[PDB]
Amino acid sequence: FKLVFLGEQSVGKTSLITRFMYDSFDNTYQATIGIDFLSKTMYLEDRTVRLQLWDTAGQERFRSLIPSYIRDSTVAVVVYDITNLNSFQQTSKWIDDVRTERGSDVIIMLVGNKTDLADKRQITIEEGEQRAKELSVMFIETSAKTGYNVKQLFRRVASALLE
Ligand SMILES: Nc1nc2c(ncn2[C@@H]2O[C@H](COP(=O)(O)OP(=O)(O)O)[C@@H](O)[C@H]2O)c(=O)[nH]1
Ligand SMILES: [Mg+2]
Repeated sequence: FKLVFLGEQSVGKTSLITRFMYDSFDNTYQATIGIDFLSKTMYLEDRTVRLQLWDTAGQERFRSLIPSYIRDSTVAVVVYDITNLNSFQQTSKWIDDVRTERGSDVIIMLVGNKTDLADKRQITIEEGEQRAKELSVMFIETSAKTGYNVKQLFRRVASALLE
């Protein structure tokens, strides 16, 4: 169970990890490409599974190494920001990367984060669901700030691993 978070800078990759792990949320920045992995044991389907969470850098000068991390990861979490059109379009790039340096022997979860910022939404939930189905990957919308669906994200991907 190795989960790698991918997506453009500031979609909220770290916040989602931080939310799931310590159930907290900080609104300041963390330019991330440092101190690289977190672990946690979680309950599900009558058992326990320990997950390994990998946090990566979406902003450029640091995508030269990411490939390896993707290659030996069992789950790729591709995140975008529902209020940022560019972050959504770029998910094709990240998804392309995963399959290219990993085959089809992988589980991919597309995540539309920051649902709390409704008055700034640029991508509807239907458009996200439709894109996930067209590319044959999983989909879920979240909010690291409110905690919305954060646990459902991990339970679902974890469930996908056991199945
Ligand atoms: N409103 C809102 N802000 C968020 C959410 N998740 C992250 N952020 C904010 O977006 C900025 C970037 O988040 P960060 O986790 O560093 O993004 P990363 O670069 O993808 O890891 C920070 O200022 C966060 O506080 C969310 O669900 N809702
Ligand atoms: Mg980060």
